[PDB]
Amino acid sequence: MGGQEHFYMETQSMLVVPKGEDQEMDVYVSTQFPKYIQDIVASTLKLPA
Amino acid sequence: VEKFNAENYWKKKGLAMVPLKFPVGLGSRAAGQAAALVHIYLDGSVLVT
Repeated sequence: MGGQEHFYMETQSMLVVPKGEDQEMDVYVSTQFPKYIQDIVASTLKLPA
Repeated sequence: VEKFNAENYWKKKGLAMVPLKFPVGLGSRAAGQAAALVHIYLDGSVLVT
């Protein structure tokens, strides 16, 4: 049995905006799991959640 | 200061002390209500507003 592409009509899309204070980050992303985006972004930036 | 004013005609010193009772209150209970929102994230960090 072969695989399958999701073929969501909207491709992967995101906008990452730094606030300019206290290394705050706002992440606008087409995702199913905002908590996970928060974890991996904070970890990559060495920041608290 | 009284000694200085007895010895100077075109220059005068002055001195005064006033007391303070500033009461604090808004006139109604509803006018003093307040609210907050606190999150604890799974890394232990906290967001308060």
